Order: sequence, then structure tokens, then C-alpha cells
Amino acid sequence: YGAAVVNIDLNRDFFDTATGIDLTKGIPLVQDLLVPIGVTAGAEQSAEY
Amino acid sequence: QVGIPKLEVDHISFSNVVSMMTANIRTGDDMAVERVNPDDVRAINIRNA
Repeated sequence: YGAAVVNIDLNRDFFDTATGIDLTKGIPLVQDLLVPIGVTAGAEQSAEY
Repeated sequence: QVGIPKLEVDHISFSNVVSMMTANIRTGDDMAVERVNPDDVRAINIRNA
């Protein structure tokens, strides 16, 4: 009782940090895999998805 | 008759009307611009002139 909202997320226990994935934002995000060249710092972030 | 141009004849005229600015043109309000660089070098369109 009092559960305000119930989402269906990717399972962090399966997609562990050992996978390189970070799911805290609600999407998988992997640093330094695909990554644009020729862009300002912090423009790399969307590619992490 | 119309007045003869001074340069037209060989007399020297030591009084003349001289156009002039009322005060110094260099007011020190020099032009300055916000240059803003392309976000991504690869995206730039060299093409079409």
C-alpha cells in the first residue's frame, strides 16, 4: 500500500555494471563505445544510449 | 554669373570653407561580435558554392 508508481525497468541485476551498462536513468547507457568525433565535450552522451 | 571653381584658375585663395566633424569620430565604442562555432565538424556543408 502506498506504492505510488510501478515501472518495468531492464533488470539491473542481470545487466550489471560488469556489462558496462548503467540503468539509473531508465535507459541503458554505455560510456566510450560508439562515440561521435568532431563534437564538443558532453555531446557524446546521447550515443551512450 | 556662377562662381568659378578655385582649382580651375591660378590664383591663391587663403580663405576657404572646410567641412569638418564637430567632434572626434573615434568614440571608443568599437564593434564586437558573438562568433559561434559549428557544433560538429563532420556535419558542415562545404557543398553548393
